[PDB]
Amino acid sequence: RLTAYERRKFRVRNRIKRTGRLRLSVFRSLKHIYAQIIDDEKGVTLVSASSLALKLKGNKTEVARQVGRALAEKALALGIKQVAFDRGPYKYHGRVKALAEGAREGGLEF
Amino acid sequence: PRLKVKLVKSPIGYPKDQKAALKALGLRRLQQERVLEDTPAIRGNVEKVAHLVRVEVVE
Amino acid sequence: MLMPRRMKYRKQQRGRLKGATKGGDYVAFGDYGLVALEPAWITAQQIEAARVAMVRHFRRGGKIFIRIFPDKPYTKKPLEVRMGKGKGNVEGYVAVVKPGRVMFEVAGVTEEQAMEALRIAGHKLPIKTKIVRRDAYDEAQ
Amino acid sequence: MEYRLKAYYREGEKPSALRRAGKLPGVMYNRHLNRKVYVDLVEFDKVFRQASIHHVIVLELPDGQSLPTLVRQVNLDKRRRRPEHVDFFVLSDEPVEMYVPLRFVGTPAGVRAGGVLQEIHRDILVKVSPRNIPEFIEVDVSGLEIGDSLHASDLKLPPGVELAVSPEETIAAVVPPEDVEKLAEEAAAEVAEPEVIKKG
Amino acid sequence: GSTRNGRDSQAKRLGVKRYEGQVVRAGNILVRQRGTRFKPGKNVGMGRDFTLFALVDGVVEFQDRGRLGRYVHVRPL
RNA sequence: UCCCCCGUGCCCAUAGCGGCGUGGAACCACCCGUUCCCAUUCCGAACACGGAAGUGAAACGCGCCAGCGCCGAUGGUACUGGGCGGGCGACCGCCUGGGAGAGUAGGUCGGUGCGGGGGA
RNA sequence: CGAUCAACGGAUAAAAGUUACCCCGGGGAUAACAGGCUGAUCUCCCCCGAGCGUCCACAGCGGCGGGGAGGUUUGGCACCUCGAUGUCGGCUCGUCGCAUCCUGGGGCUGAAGAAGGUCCCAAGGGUUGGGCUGUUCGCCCAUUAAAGCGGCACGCGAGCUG
RNA sequence: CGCCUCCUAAAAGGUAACGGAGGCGCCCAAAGGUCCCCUCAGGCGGGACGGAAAUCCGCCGGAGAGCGCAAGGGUAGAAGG
RNA sequence: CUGACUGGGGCCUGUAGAGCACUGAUAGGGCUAGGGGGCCCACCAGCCUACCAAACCCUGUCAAACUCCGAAGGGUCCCAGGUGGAGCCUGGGAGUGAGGGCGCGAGCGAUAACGUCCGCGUCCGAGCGCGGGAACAACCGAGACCGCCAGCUAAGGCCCCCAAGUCUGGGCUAAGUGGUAAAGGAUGUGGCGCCGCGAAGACAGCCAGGAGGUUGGCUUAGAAGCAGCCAUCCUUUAAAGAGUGCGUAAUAGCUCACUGGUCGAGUGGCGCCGCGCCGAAAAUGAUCGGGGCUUAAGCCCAGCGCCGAAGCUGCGGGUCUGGG
Ligand SMILES: [Mg+2]
Ligand SMILES: [Mg+2]
Ligand SMILES: [Mg+2]
Ligand SMILES: [Mg+2]
Ligand SMILES: [Mg+2]
Ligand SMILES: [Mg+2]
Ligand SMILES: [Mg+2]
Ligand SMILES: [Mg+2]
Ligand SMILES: [Mg+2]
Ligand SMILES: [Mg+2]
Ligand SMILES: [Mg+2]
Ligand SMILES: [Mg+2]
Ligand SMILES: [Mg+2]
Ligand SMILES: [Mg+2]
Ligand SMILES: [Mg+2]
Ligand SMILES: [Mg+2]
Ligand SMILES: [Mg+2]
Ligand SMILES: [Mg+2]
Ligand SMILES: [Mg+2]
Ligand SMILES: [Mg+2]
Ligand SMILES: [Mg+2]
Ligand SMILES: [Mg+2]
Ligand SMILES: [Mg+2]
Ligand SMILES: [Mg+2]
Ligand SMILES: [Mg+2]
Ligand SMILES: [Mg+2]
Ligand SMILES: [Mg+2]
Ligand SMILES: [Mg+2]
Ligand SMILES: [Mg+2]
Ligand SMILES: [Mg+2]
Ligand SMILES: [Mg+2]
Ligand SMILES: [Mg+2]
Ligand SMILES: [Mg+2]
Ligand SMILES: [Mg+2]
Ligand SMILES: [Mg+2]
Ligand SMILES: [Mg+2]
Ligand SMILES: [Mg+2]
Ligand SMILES: [Mg+2]
Ligand SMILES: [Mg+2]
Ligand SMILES: [Mg+2]
Ligand SMILES: [Mg+2]
Ligand SMILES: [Mg+2]
Ligand SMILES: [Mg+2]
Ligand SMILES: [Mg+2]
Ligand SMILES: [Mg+2]
Ligand SMILES: [Mg+2]
Ligand SMILES: [Mg+2]
Ligand SMILES: [Mg+2]
Ligand SMILES: [Mg+2]
Ligand SMILES: [Mg+2]
Ligand SMILES: [Mg+2]
Ligand SMILES: [Mg+2]
Ligand SMILES: [Mg+2]
Ligand SMILES: [Mg+2]
Ligand SMILES: [Mg+2]
Ligand SMILES: [Mg+2]
Ligand SMILES: [Mg+2]
Ligand SMILES: [Mg+2]
Ligand SMILES: [Mg+2]
Ligand SMILES: [Mg+2]
Ligand SMILES: [Mg+2]
Ligand SMILES: [Mg+2]
Ligand SMILES: [Mg+2]
Ligand SMILES: [Mg+2]
Ligand SMILES: [Mg+2]
Ligand SMILES: [Mg+2]
Ligand SMILES: [Mg+2]
Ligand SMILES: [Mg+2]
Ligand SMILES: [Mg+2]
Ligand SMILES: [Mg+2]
Ligand SMILES: [Mg+2]
Ligand SMILES: [Mg+2]
Ligand SMILES: [Mg+2]
Ligand SMILES: [Mg+2]
Ligand SMILES: [Mg+2]
Ligand SMILES: [Mg+2]
Ligand SMILES: [Mg+2]
Ligand SMILES: [Mg+2]
Ligand SMILES: [Mg+2]
Ligand SMILES: [Mg+2]
Ligand SMILES: [Mg+2]
Ligand SMILES: [Mg+2]
Ligand SMILES: [Mg+2]
Ligand SMILES: [Mg+2]
Ligand SMILES: [Mg+2]
Ligand SMILES: [Mg+2]
Ligand SMILES: [Mg+2]
Ligand SMILES: [Mg+2]
Ligand SMILES: [Mg+2]
Ligand SMILES: [Mg+2]
Ligand SMILES: [Mg+2]
Ligand SMILES: [Mg+2]
Ligand SMILES: [Mg+2]
Ligand SMILES: [Mg+2]
Ligand SMILES: [Mg+2]
Ligand SMILES: [Mg+2]
Ligand SMILES: [Mg+2]
Ligand SMILES: [Mg+2]
Ligand SMILES: [Mg+2]
Ligand SMILES: [Mg+2]
Ligand SMILES: [Mg+2]
Ligand SMILES: [Mg+2]
Ligand SMILES: [Mg+2]
Ligand SMILES: [Mg+2]
Ligand SMILES: [Mg+2]
Ligand SMILES: [Mg+2]
Ligand SMILES: [Mg+2]
Ligand SMILES: [Mg+2]
Ligand SMILES: [Mg+2]
Ligand SMILES: [Mg+2]
Ligand SMILES: [Mg+2]
Ligand SMILES: [Mg+2]
Ligand SMILES: [Mg+2]
Ligand SMILES: [Mg+2]
Ligand SMILES: [Mg+2]
Ligand SMILES: [Mg+2]
Ligand SMILES: [Mg+2]
Ligand SMILES: [Mg+2]
Ligand SMILES: [Mg+2]
Ligand SMILES: [Mg+2]
Ligand SMILES: [Mg+2]
Ligand SMILES: [Mg+2]
Ligand SMILES: [Mg+2]
Ligand SMILES: [Mg+2]
Ligand SMILES: [Mg+2]
Ligand SMILES: [Mg+2]
Ligand SMILES: [Mg+2]
Ligand SMILES: [Mg+2]
Ligand SMILES: [Mg+2]
Ligand SMILES: [Mg+2]
Ligand SMILES: [Mg+2]
Ligand SMILES: [Mg+2]
Ligand SMILES: [Mg+2]
Ligand SMILES: [Mg+2]
Ligand SMILES: [Mg+2]
Ligand SMILES: [Mg+2]
Ligand SMILES: [Mg+2]
Ligand SMILES: [Mg+2]
Ligand SMILES: [Mg+2]
Ligand SMILES: [Mg+2]
Ligand SMILES: [Mg+2]
Ligand SMILES: [Mg+2]
Ligand SMILES: [Mg+2]
Ligand SMILES: [Mg+2]
Ligand SMILES: [Mg+2]
Ligand SMILES: [Mg+2]
Ligand SMILES: [Mg+2]
Ligand SMILES: [Mg+2]
Ligand SMILES: [Mg+2]
Ligand SMILES: [Mg+2]
Ligand SMILES: [Mg+2]
Ligand SMILES: [Mg+2]
Ligand SMILES: [Mg+2]
Ligand SMILES: [Mg+2]
Ligand SMILES: [Mg+2]
Ligand SMILES: [Mg+2]
Ligand SMILES: [Mg+2]
Ligand SMILES: [Mg+2]
Ligand SMILES: [Mg+2]
Ligand SMILES: [Mg+2]
Ligand SMILES: [Mg+2]
Ligand SMILES: [Mg+2]
Ligand SMILES: [Mg+2]
Ligand SMILES: [Mg+2]
Ligand SMILES: [Mg+2]
Ligand SMILES: [Mg+2]
Ligand SMILES: [Mg+2]
Ligand SMILES: [Mg+2]
Ligand SMILES: [Mg+2]
Ligand SMILES: [Mg+2]
Ligand SMILES: [Mg+2]
Ligand SMILES: [Mg+2]
Ligand SMILES: [Mg+2]
Ligand SMILES: [Mg+2]
Ligand SMILES: [Mg+2]
Ligand SMILES: [Mg+2]
Ligand SMILES: [Mg+2]
Ligand SMILES: [Mg+2]
Ligand SMILES: [Mg+2]
Ligand SMILES: [Mg+2]
Ligand SMILES: [Mg+2]
Ligand SMILES: [Mg+2]
Ligand SMILES: [Mg+2]
Ligand SMILES: [Mg+2]
Ligand SMILES: [Mg+2]
Ligand SMILES: [Mg+2]
Ligand SMILES: [Mg+2]
Ligand SMILES: [Mg+2]
Ligand SMILES: [Mg+2]
Ligand SMILES: [Mg+2]
Ligand SMILES: [Mg+2]
Ligand SMILES: [Mg+2]
Ligand SMILES: [Mg+2]
Ligand SMILES: [Mg+2]
Ligand SMILES: [Mg+2]
Ligand SMILES: [Mg+2]
Ligand SMILES: [Mg+2]
Ligand SMILES: [Mg+2]
Ligand SMILES: [Mg+2]
Ligand SMILES: [Mg+2]
Ligand SMILES: [Mg+2]
Ligand SMILES: [Mg+2]
Ligand SMILES: [Mg+2]
Ligand SMILES: [Mg+2]
Ligand SMILES: [Mg+2]
Ligand SMILES: [Mg+2]
Ligand SMILES: [Mg+2]
Ligand SMILES: [Mg+2]
Ligand SMILES: [Mg+2]
Ligand SMILES: [Mg+2]
Ligand SMILES: [Mg+2]
Ligand SMILES: [Mg+2]
Ligand SMILES: [Mg+2]
Ligand SMILES: [Mg+2]
Ligand SMILES: [Mg+2]
Ligand SMILES: [Mg+2]
Ligand SMILES: [Mg+2]
Ligand SMILES: [Mg+2]
Ligand SMILES: [Mg+2]
Ligand SMILES: [Mg+2]
Ligand SMILES: [Mg+2]
Ligand SMILES: [Mg+2]
Ligand SMILES: [Mg+2]
Ligand SMILES: [Mg+2]
Ligand SMILES: [Mg+2]
Ligand SMILES: [Mg+2]
Ligand SMILES: [Mg+2]
Ligand SMILES: [Mg+2]
Ligand SMILES: [Mg+2]
Ligand SMILES: [Mg+2]
Ligand SMILES: [Mg+2]
Ligand SMILES: [Mg+2]
Ligand SMILES: [Mg+2]
Ligand SMILES: [Mg+2]
Ligand SMILES: [Mg+2]
Ligand SMILES: [Mg+2]
Ligand SMILES: [Mg+2]
Ligand SMILES: [Mg+2]
Ligand SMILES: [Mg+2]
Ligand SMILES: [Mg+2]
Ligand SMILES: [Mg+2]
Ligand SMILES: [Mg+2]
Ligand SMILES: [Mg+2]
Ligand SMILES: [Mg+2]
Ligand SMILES: [Mg+2]
Ligand SMILES: [Mg+2]
Ligand SMILES: [Mg+2]
Ligand SMILES: [Mg+2]
Ligand SMILES: [Mg+2]
Ligand SMILES: [Mg+2]
Ligand SMILES: [Mg+2]
Ligand SMILES: [Mg+2]
Ligand SMILES: [Mg+2]
Ligand SMILES: [Mg+2]
Ligand SMILES: [Mg+2]
Ligand SMILES: [Mg+2]
Ligand SMILES: [Mg+2]
Ligand SMILES: [Mg+2]
Ligand SMILES: [Mg+2]
Ligand SMILES: [Mg+2]
Ligand SMILES: [Mg+2]
Repeated sequence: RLTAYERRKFRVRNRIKRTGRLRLSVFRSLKHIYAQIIDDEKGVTLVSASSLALKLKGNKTEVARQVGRALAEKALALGIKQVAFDRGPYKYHGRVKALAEGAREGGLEF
Repeated sequence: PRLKVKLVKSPIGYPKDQKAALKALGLRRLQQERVLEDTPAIRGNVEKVAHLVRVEVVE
Repeated sequence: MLMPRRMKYRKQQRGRLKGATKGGDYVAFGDYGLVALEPAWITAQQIEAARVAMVRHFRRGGKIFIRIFPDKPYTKKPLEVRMGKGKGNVEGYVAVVKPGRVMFEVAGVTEEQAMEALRIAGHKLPIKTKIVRRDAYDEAQ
Repeated sequence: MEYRLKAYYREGEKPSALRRAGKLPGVMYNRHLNRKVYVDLVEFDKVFRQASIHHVIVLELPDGQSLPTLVRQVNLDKRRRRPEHVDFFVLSDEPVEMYVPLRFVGTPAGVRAGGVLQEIHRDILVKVSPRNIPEFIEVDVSGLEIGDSLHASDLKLPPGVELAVSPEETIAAVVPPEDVEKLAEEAAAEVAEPEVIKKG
Repeated sequence: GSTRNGRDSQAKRLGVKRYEGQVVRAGNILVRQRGTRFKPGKNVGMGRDFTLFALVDGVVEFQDRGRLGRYVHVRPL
């Protein structure tokens, strides 16, 4: 028995599966936001970044901008430029969007 | 491991694939014998028409 | 007699009478049972005779248990026509029976009355018949 | 109450060959072991026609093993009505589901009117240890008219047994009997021709 | 008395044209089907009528994923 | 490189249902708000956002219970490739090899990959 | 862009029938006659016995149902004959199978006896004259020991008949 | 009498009968394309007129829904709305 | 060497069988709306349902167009084997596109066709050439270059017609079954089991008894043991059912079973298998091909030879191709 949350997390990532690119995995809790990039072929995560693990304090919008600006640097240090953005069940707005601008201003290509 | 093959019956009236196996083994006349090396690639041939043929084991 | 009230199709092919019966080979209803031997299509027009004669022999008591069913529709063309012009019209509903089938089971009736009651069906049915008592082998499966 | 038999092992024989010679092939097993055996038919039918799965049958191997066993299944020949295979369970102190026969005592009321007593389950599936085995289960059917339903929830059980099926199963019933005057009205009407399902 | 039957459609030659381990070229058709009896895997191109063709020049291999349906993979040698 | 824990893949019910217990420090989840962004074919339900006092009651995670479901041999048997016979027929036997399905014995209240938090 | 060119791979943009006045080239590839194979149908026979038969399952009877022979009915397939195998009925000539109409020998009888219903063995002879109509059939007329059913290209036109 | 679907069809393709069965010679200006959003039919219990069945809600609930039209194939982790 | 074909290997698959998980079928059973009927109201339900029975469940079943499962096989590719009137690119020259019998599956037919239409194979066609099979294109054996008055076998035969055993060993049949068939009927008979009854004397024959309530009852007109049934219980017993058949208008009666004796050892009834009987009547004269065979000259099992084909070897040589 599935729900609308699991269906919305399923359908957009199903759309991303045809891309084959490095997926920007988003997990948004009430307190923090977490993002680690995985290779869908071999099932190996490249690098991780979040707000809790980076010891952030307050508003998750600007905080999400910060975790993007902190995530993209290691990607430019490992040679990852072309990427995609998966939103999962969350809508592309607010916290997650500010995180996306955090990555795009961080130097990624999406 | 070698096998001396001796034909016992004539191939008249039998299906065509069996005739093609007899041609793969090189049987154009009756009662003709031939000592062939024992490998499953040749044994599987004789297994098909074994009822028309006889086989002797040598060396 | 017996005939289904509704069917998906009115016509069927003849199939093949090969093999033995896949089910209904052991008695599970009554004290005694009747096992058929020869393969045949069993019409309800053939079943009604054995049934009616047996209940006319009981005249009360006992229970008739039919374990087969006429699911095979039988066809035939009109008289004096040529081959073709469609398939013959369906005029009956028969049942496929092969060696090993136990068509009829009976209980509430003692051995002798069961014997003659099962003896009438031997003649009123085309296939060879054999009378059985439900023993441990029929009880086991 | 308890029965015994003698058996021998078999390794490289054709089951059709032994079965023609009169030696029914078989394989005995439980969760701990597994072996191929064979048992003669002329010594099998006599014992099996009495205690099929309701009583215990201990087998004796050629080496001298005495194993209390119970036949789990019998594969009958679909043509000759003669058993072509048998399964033998190997018992222990562990409880397991088995079958037990039902003895129906008492003269029913509906029978006195010439009725018919149908017995759905002369055997019942009940989990119990081999040491707590009763030989059968007594049930009073003297209060059966034409006609009321009897089920498995009415069972009285000797201590130590566990019913393995749902109590809603009907184990017996009383059915309307045949009649000559029913055949006259049985043909007094015509049933409708099969109404086909309209395709499309 | 006459006939109302005898009408039918031509066969569509339905099936798979390339099996496991075979040599293919870019554009060679692999599978023909109705609906989704197969699902495209790696380098498995598919059109509108469910025709599966070779996306690249490679070797064919099949797998069954159970609940997700059977998939095909065309490997670079 | 050991425990628990947050994502995320794979195997595709041996992974579900049901019932019982259990954990809030971190986490996670409910939660406190509806001004802001957004939202409701009505509704801050969900979705969205800002927070942190309360809270394991739910859900989820971790474990027991095999009621149900799932998985499933050993055989023998069914069928049949090849090779043969019988029977007027319907169809039936034998040799060689392959060998089901159903049932029976029992096995299942998951396994694992990487990256991450704390613990050791 | 003009398609019931819907016979849809579509002759031309223009097209029904009649032929006992018929012709040519063909077919046993292909109906009608005949044999053949089948026995669907028709004829005859046997199974089981509910019941009728006052009583009495069978003296004769035999619901519902079942197993077969014969190749005499209509049909099925179109196998040799269309460089022909003359089609129904009648005349004539016989011979043949008994599922026997009469005659002979019989069991059973609801057989007092006569006469008779049913079943058994048996083809040796017999199996009448006529009106009707083309009739085969069949109703009728006076009889009868009885006025039988079928086979032989529904025998028989290189014998007539027409 | 052209075309489609079922099986006959003998586990590739294919396979004929005057064999057994239904459909077509249209439609959609969105019922096409792309983003986002969402899950049914059906059973238990409740409820204005008002319901076996109108709509909504509570529990169960894998496709038994539905997708212009016959059929199969396919299918909600959408193709459906 | 790329071919028919063989082995390893992975993939493609859904018919036989199999089963209820969907769609349908579904006899009986359990539950329960619903009604129909019926007690009981117009006063509105209630209760009983040996009534058909929705939904749901159980026991047991069915399907070419149903499938929770699913091979033997089929195909294709990879590689190995494998060299043959095998394979392939291009060029020229055709013939056929009336098939037929059979085998396996299916339909159409009527579980008919010397019937037809389909997929696979063989064969006849084109091998009416050869041995069998009595002769008979397609059933079995076997592909003829021809020349030997040599040899070995296949099918099939080995009593004579006619070459080879009236050859051995066991067992079967008594019907000339063999040498055309059925459902069915049977003191036919042979091979394996199962049993009981019977010297706590059976079966066969020979000697007594075989009774009462009760002409019982639902009961209608007679139903006295001897018509159906919703009764079969008992008494006295060595033994006796409230009656096996025969018998009556009911009766009456005889008798079966039965218990006892009489004679002193086997008897009779169920279930499997071999081979036989009746079932079995048609048209020119008979019949297994014949003559004729009964410890076979038949059926079954089981052995050692021989006969015998244009099939294979020796030997005599033609010709196409290949190595020299
Ligand atoms: Mg699921
Ligand atoms: Mg940098
Ligand atoms: Mg690129
Ligand atoms: Mg030799
Ligand atoms: Mg041959
Ligand atoms: Mg092949
Ligand atoms: Mg083949
Ligand atoms: Mg060849
Ligand atoms: Mg050659
Ligand atoms: Mg060699
Ligand atoms: Mg090998
Ligand atoms: Mg091998
Ligand atoms: Mg080997
Ligand atoms: Mg092979
Ligand atoms: Mg070998
Ligand atoms: Mg062999
Ligand atoms: Mg009726
Ligand atoms: Mg059957
Ligand atoms: Mg079953
Ligand atoms: Mg029939
Ligand atoms: Mg019939
Ligand atoms: Mg009728
Ligand atoms: Mg009939
Ligand atoms: Mg008519
Ligand atoms: Mg008529
Ligand atoms: Mg006509
Ligand atoms: Mg009718
Ligand atoms: Mg009829
Ligand atoms: Mg009929
Ligand atoms: Mg009918
Ligand atoms: Mg009883
Ligand atoms: Mg008894
Ligand atoms: Mg018999
Ligand atoms: Mg028996
Ligand atoms: Mg045997
Ligand atoms: Mg034996
Ligand atoms: Mg238990
Ligand atoms: Mg009445
Ligand atoms: Mg009734
Ligand atoms: Mg009435
Ligand atoms: Mg009637
Ligand atoms: Mg009436
Ligand atoms: Mg009436
Ligand atoms: Mg009715
Ligand atoms: Mg009426
Ligand atoms: Mg009528
Ligand atoms: Mg009708
Ligand atoms: Mg009608
Ligand atoms: Mg209609
Ligand atoms: Mg309508
Ligand atoms: Mg409608
Ligand atoms: Mg019609
Ligand atoms: Mg008509
Ligand atoms: Mg009309
Ligand atoms: Mg039409
Ligand atoms: Mg019409
Ligand atoms: Mg119409
Ligand atoms: Mg119609
Ligand atoms: Mg088709
Ligand atoms: Mg096409
Ligand atoms: Mg795999
Ligand atoms: Mg797998
Ligand atoms: Mg899926
Ligand atoms: Mg891989
Ligand atoms: Mg690999
Ligand atoms: Mg390499
Ligand atoms: Mg460390
Ligand atoms: Mg540890
Ligand atoms: Mg993997
Ligand atoms: Mg495990
Ligand atoms: Mg489940
Ligand atoms: Mg809990
Ligand atoms: Mg249950
Ligand atoms: Mg499994
Ligand atoms: Mg093969
Ligand atoms: Mg026989
Ligand atoms: Mg014949
Ligand atoms: Mg038959
Ligand atoms: Mg193999
Ligand atoms: Mg089950
Ligand atoms: Mg365990
Ligand atoms: Mg998990
Ligand atoms: Mg696992
Ligand atoms: Mg894991
Ligand atoms: Mg750590
Ligand atoms: Mg116009
Ligand atoms: Mg026009
Ligand atoms: Mg025109
Ligand atoms: Mg025209
Ligand atoms: Mg028209
Ligand atoms: Mg026109
Ligand atoms: Mg024109
Ligand atoms: Mg006109
Ligand atoms: Mg016109
Ligand atoms: Mg006209
Ligand atoms: Mg005129
Ligand atoms: Mg005229
Ligand atoms: Mg005319
Ligand atoms: Mg003139
Ligand atoms: Mg003229
Ligand atoms: Mg002229
Ligand atoms: Mg002319
Ligand atoms: Mg014509
Ligand atoms: Mg005509
Ligand atoms: Mg014609
Ligand atoms: Mg005319
Ligand atoms: Mg005419
Ligand atoms: Mg005609
Ligand atoms: Mg004719
Ligand atoms: Mg004749
Ligand atoms: Mg004729
Ligand atoms: Mg004939
Ligand atoms: Mg006949
Ligand atoms: Mg005949
Ligand atoms: Mg008669
Ligand atoms: Mg009577
Ligand atoms: Mg009477
Ligand atoms: Mg009379
Ligand atoms: Mg009669
Ligand atoms: Mg009547
Ligand atoms: Mg009749
Ligand atoms: Mg009749
Ligand atoms: Mg009849
Ligand atoms: Mg008949
Ligand atoms: Mg008949
Ligand atoms: Mg005849
Ligand atoms: Mg006549
Ligand atoms: Mg006539
Ligand atoms: Mg007439
Ligand atoms: Mg007529
Ligand atoms: Mg005619
Ligand atoms: Mg023809
Ligand atoms: Mg001439
Ligand atoms: Mg003429
Ligand atoms: Mg003339
Ligand atoms: Mg004429
Ligand atoms: Mg005429
Ligand atoms: Mg005429
Ligand atoms: Mg005249
Ligand atoms: Mg004259
Ligand atoms: Mg005359
Ligand atoms: Mg005469
Ligand atoms: Mg005669
Ligand atoms: Mg007569
Ligand atoms: Mg007479
Ligand atoms: Mg006389
Ligand atoms: Mg007399
Ligand atoms: Mg007289
Ligand atoms: Mg009369
Ligand atoms: Mg005469
Ligand atoms: Mg005569
Ligand atoms: Mg004479
Ligand atoms: Mg004379
Ligand atoms: Mg004469
Ligand atoms: Mg005369
Ligand atoms: Mg005369
Ligand atoms: Mg005269
Ligand atoms: Mg006439
Ligand atoms: Mg005449
Ligand atoms: Mg005359
Ligand atoms: Mg007339
Ligand atoms: Mg008159
Ligand atoms: Mg008059
Ligand atoms: Mg007058
Ligand atoms: Mg007169
Ligand atoms: Mg006269
Ligand atoms: Mg005459
Ligand atoms: Mg005629
Ligand atoms: Mg004439
Ligand atoms: Mg004239
Ligand atoms: Mg004239
Ligand atoms: Mg055409
Ligand atoms: Mg198909
Ligand atoms: Mg292909
Ligand atoms: Mg091709
Ligand atoms: Mg083809
Ligand atoms: Mg054709
Ligand atoms: Mg139109
Ligand atoms: Mg649409
Ligand atoms: Mg809903
Ligand atoms: Mg449609
Ligand atoms: Mg559809
Ligand atoms: Mg998906
Ligand atoms: Mg190659
Ligand atoms: Mg080929
Ligand atoms: Mg070829
Ligand atoms: Mg190959
Ligand atoms: Mg290899
Ligand atoms: Mg492997
Ligand atoms: Mg019904
Ligand atoms: Mg009534
Ligand atoms: Mg269920
Ligand atoms: Mg397998
Ligand atoms: Mg293979
Ligand atoms: Mg092939
Ligand atoms: Mg291919
Ligand atoms: Mg490889
Ligand atoms: Mg390679
Ligand atoms: Mg080589
Ligand atoms: Mg060479
Ligand atoms: Mg070469
Ligand atoms: Mg060459
Ligand atoms: Mg050539
Ligand atoms: Mg060439
Ligand atoms: Mg090529
Ligand atoms: Mg050139
Ligand atoms: Mg060329
Ligand atoms: Mg050409
Ligand atoms: Mg033609
Ligand atoms: Mg033709
Ligand atoms: Mg052909
Ligand atoms: Mg042909
Ligand atoms: Mg045929
Ligand atoms: Mg053969
Ligand atoms: Mg074959
Ligand atoms: Mg008929
Ligand atoms: Mg048939
Ligand atoms: Mg015939
Ligand atoms: Mg036939
Ligand atoms: Mg035919
Ligand atoms: Mg063909
Ligand atoms: Mg084949
Ligand atoms: Mg040839
Ligand atoms: Mg010849
Ligand atoms: Mg012959
Ligand atoms: Mg002959
Ligand atoms: Mg034959
Ligand atoms: Mg012949
Ligand atoms: Mg000389
Ligand atoms: Mg030879
Ligand atoms: Mg001879
Ligand atoms: Mg001679
Ligand atoms: Mg000679
Ligand atoms: Mg005879
Ligand atoms: Mg004859
Ligand atoms: Mg005959
Ligand atoms: Mg014979
Ligand atoms: Mg026979
Ligand atoms: Mg008998
Ligand atoms: Mg005394
Ligand atoms: Mg005394
Ligand atoms: Mg024997
Ligand atoms: Mg026999
Ligand atoms: Mg016989
Ligand atoms: Mg005779
Ligand atoms: Mg005769
Ligand atoms: Mg005689
Ligand atoms: Mg004669
Ligand atoms: Mg004769
Ligand atoms: Mg002779
Ligand atoms: Mg024998
Ligand atoms: Mg011998
Ligand atoms: Mg000697
Ligand atoms: Mg020579
Ligand atoms: Mg030569
Ligand atoms: Mg020498
Ligand atoms: Mg020379
Ligand atoms: Mg020279
Ligand atoms: Mg050359
Ligand atoms: Mg060379
Ligand atoms: Mg040299």
